[PDB]
Amino acid sequence: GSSGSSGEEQIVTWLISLGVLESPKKTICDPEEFLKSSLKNGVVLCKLINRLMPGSVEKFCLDPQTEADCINNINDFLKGCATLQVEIFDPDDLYSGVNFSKVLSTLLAVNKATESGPSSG
Repeated sequence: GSSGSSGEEQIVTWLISLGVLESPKKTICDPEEFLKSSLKNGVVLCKLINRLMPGSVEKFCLDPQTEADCINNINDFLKGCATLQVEIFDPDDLYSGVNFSKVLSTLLAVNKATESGPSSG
């Protein structure tokens, strides 16, 4: 079992390692839901890119109490993703939860682009 790095886990640990997501000591068996729900709000994504690149999000919602706030976050993040030129997704696929296969990927790429390759010089 557990043969092949799907991605969910990679993202769960990736975000945290950076310092945008919480680091729950407990293990998450079903990261698929924990993720979708985590990114749902959108504030988690806005902070992510912000760390990846200096000045990615002008201003996002830290504690969105209403929908209009949650959606605003997601969208923002996208504004920064356009810089990496990686697959994007709709604010409904994540907020509502219709298609996650795209949300997970969109992030997977960004993570690969960020990874520091050439160091010398």
